[PDB]
Amino acid sequence: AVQKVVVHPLVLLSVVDHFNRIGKVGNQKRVVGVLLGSWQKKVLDVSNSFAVPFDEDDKDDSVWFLDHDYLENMYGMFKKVNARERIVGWYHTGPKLHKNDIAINELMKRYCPNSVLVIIDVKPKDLGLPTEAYISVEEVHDDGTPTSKTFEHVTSEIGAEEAEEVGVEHLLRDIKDTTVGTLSQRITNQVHGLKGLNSKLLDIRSYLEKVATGKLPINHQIIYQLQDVFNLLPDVSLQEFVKAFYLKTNDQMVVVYLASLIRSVVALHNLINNKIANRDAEKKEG
Amino acid sequence: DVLPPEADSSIMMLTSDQKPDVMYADIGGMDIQKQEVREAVELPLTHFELYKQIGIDPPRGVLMYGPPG
Amino acid sequence: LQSVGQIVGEVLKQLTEEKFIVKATNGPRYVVGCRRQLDKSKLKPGTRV
Amino acid sequence: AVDTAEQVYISSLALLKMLKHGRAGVPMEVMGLMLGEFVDDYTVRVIDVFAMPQSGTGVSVEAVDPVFQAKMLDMLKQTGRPEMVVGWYHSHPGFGCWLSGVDINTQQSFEALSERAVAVVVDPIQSVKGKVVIDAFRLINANMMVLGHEPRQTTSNLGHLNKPSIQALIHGLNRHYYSITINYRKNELEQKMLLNLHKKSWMEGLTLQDYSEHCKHNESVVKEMLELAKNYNKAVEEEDKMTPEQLAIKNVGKQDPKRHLEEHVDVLMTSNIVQCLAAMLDTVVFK
Repeated sequence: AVQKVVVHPLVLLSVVDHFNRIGKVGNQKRVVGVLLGSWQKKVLDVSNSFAVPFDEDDKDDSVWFLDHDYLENMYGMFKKVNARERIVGWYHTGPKLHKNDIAINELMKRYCPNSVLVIIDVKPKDLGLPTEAYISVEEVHDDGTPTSKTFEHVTSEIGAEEAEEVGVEHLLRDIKDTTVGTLSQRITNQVHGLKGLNSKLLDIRSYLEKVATGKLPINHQIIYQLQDVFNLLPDVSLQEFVKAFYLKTNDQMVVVYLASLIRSVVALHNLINNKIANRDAEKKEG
Repeated sequence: DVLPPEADSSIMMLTSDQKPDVMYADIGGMDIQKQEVREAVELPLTHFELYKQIGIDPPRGVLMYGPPG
Repeated sequence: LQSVGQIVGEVLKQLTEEKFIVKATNGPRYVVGCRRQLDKSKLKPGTRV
Repeated sequence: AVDTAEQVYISSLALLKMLKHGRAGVPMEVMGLMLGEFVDDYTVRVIDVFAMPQSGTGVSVEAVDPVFQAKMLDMLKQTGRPEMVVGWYHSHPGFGCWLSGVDINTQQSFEALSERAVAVVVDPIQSVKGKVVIDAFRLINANMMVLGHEPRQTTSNLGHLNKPSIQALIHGLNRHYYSITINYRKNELEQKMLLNLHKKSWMEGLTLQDYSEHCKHNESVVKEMLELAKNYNKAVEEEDKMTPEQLAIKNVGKQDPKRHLEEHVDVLMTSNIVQCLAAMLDTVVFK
């Protein structure tokens, strides 16, 4: 169905300022809007979006209000300026998914049979991506219901277009990477990976702590996946693995040795050239 | 700016509707000229090492002349 | 009376996604761009633009 | 009267919207209207912009079409946005920044409706990785010049920091309209949000690549290293057999190993070191 979704910075800025301008008026918690984008093969692209009047009550999670005519006429109005765009799904800025999401998704599945839900965090505090992508599906199991509606995650990333790229480059004057080389290849890849892995393990720790003491709704799929995780850890004490590891490392170090030798030779040549060329400049002054 | 190679006129004779499906079998009787053209054109393209080693300086081009037909 | 004509030329090849090289009816050859909505699958070398 | 210290403040969203809209319709001149407010008579703030439908088969569109504008204005209010229009904008692809002959008449309508509007011109194809080309103009009348007086009375020296281009002078400019300075307002929230581009997940930094293509790449690199090594001494020997005045021109058609080997060395060292270190820590992170 869907493999990857790509998000442009334009919709992010639109989400941010919509949240600001609607939350300044009063103490609302969640806001809703509709996205526009394009399809190609199994890859989805999001270009722009517009807001919509939405109301929800904190007293109960079964009462809420959206506007149909607003959405219809606003889509018709954006049609007259660019016909390539089309309705693809909706977004809500909630920190975490709510109970009513299934109902709203069913409500606006009429305009797009393959609606995709997107969650944007407006005040991130970590290095992770602010966007999360979900798609509805029907799940089946042993007993309880033949089918049940459930969300499933889809990989998301932030893309860029040429004009958008030059705009965001002009906007990001203060912050720019120091060097491109082993620096950006090391810190941006390895340390952040350790951070993310530790965070994930902490979250699963928290859920496991919630069980066998507290609420205790023992679920079995999580247990099956945990067994699969704990069974897949390799063993590094095997003799053959150690021998192969040593062989490959010894094979690899020779190349660095050779490159260092070449660099030393080039440095000596440069020193000779500079000294010879510069020693012949003092006598010209007389 | 510098530019990658570019041309005009006849381009490549791109082999789709360009191979003229005329075989060597349909030509009969001119084995002398056939051998001369082969030696002066095709062999230097493939077996250049023998040409360099014997030292015979392969020709740059050829000319054909004769009555029409 | 609110329209203008367009020059006529012949395409030769395309360097990248947005850059072509075209030759007018006369001599000079130019490195030019293309319209965004126009299809790019019909621009084989030798056609008239 | 008016002064030369007038300032205009453009947000980030408005800039990006207008840039994308201008780049989309490159071969013609698209147009739209802005919106914001006049907090005082020295600075004008614009907060949002929107494009408008155009009539094709041309490069200019008249701005008079009340239905669409009125509908957009009365519909944006339902979700915040109580602001009013402050001016219009259009894009010149690859030309520069000025006002054509019809543009004076076009902005005359906005001047009549409100005497303190402004016109914004953006160049979509002359900007790359910074230095976006955007200018802002206002019109003047010739009767006041007949009186031997000049507009834009000067009270300070912060209005003459940028010298205009020669092509702006070639067209009307100072004898028909005056340009005003521009500025971009930046806050911490949107700037912090925007720097997430090209960031990669924690998975991409722990994969250690295949151990079969790596040796192929090293083997490929070593051979060209060998050939450049063989070619180095030939150029080293003849470095001084010829007068140095033509030494630089001698390297105009053929490559030189000295410059062409350092990149090989650098990429090779970087790849080998990072590939070693990744496996080094991964051997103990997992079990």
